[PDB]
Amino acid sequence: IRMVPISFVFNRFPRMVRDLAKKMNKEVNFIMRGEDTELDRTFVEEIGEPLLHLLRNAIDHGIEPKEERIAKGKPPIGTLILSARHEGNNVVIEVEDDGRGIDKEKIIRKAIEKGLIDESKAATLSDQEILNFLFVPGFSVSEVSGRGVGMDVVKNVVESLNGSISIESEKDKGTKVTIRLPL
Ligand SMILES: CC1(C)C=C(CSSP(=O)(O)OP(=O)(O)OC[C@H]2O[C@@H](n3cnc4c(N)ncnc43)[C@H](O)[C@@H]2O)C(C)(C)N1O
Repeated sequence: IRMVPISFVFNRFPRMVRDLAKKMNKEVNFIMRGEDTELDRTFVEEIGEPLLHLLRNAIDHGIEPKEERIAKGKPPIGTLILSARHEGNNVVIEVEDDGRGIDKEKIIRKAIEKGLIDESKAATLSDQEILNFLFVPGFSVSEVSGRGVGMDVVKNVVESLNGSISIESEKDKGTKVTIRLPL
């Protein structure tokens, strides 16, 4: 069991982010931090596709268009950060964007409609719990893209390796997703 820098995976994404950024007419700023931290050849190879998902949404859905984005006083060029820091005995990766932000009450209104939870205990769940509703399958008939990137696939890889994904978000201030990994 042999460890190689997290550079191996991270370095692939910039080309993609640029690619994906250009498809939806959005200019983005991509920052990668902590490339030197190291994980086992296994742990690195798995997370790429999971990480790739989290990046895409930020460009795709996280970062606003210039005209609407320029209005709020935030700089016109959105910023996307992928970082890995070696803290303690756990390896944590984070992806953050200065984006629209996930509207937490939209997730709460979806859990009630679909019966995941009833409304009167909505007060029970914590903000941290609300976004976990992004992890139920099919939270997202006539038409079906035979090809589908789901959020859970990520939750799984993380859960696969004894690891915990998390989502923190603040409407119109941005969202950040975090992946803690052991050893
Ligand atoms: C109606 C909608 C959106 C659904 C589609 C199919 S949906 S399949 P999908 O894989 O896209 O669904 P996701 O499992 O990706 O969840 C995406 C859900 O989470 C939140 N969200 C996740 N990351 C976020 C981020 N960085 N910034 C802000 N919001 C984020 C989003 O507001 C969204 O509501 C298509 C593309 C046709 N379409 O126009």
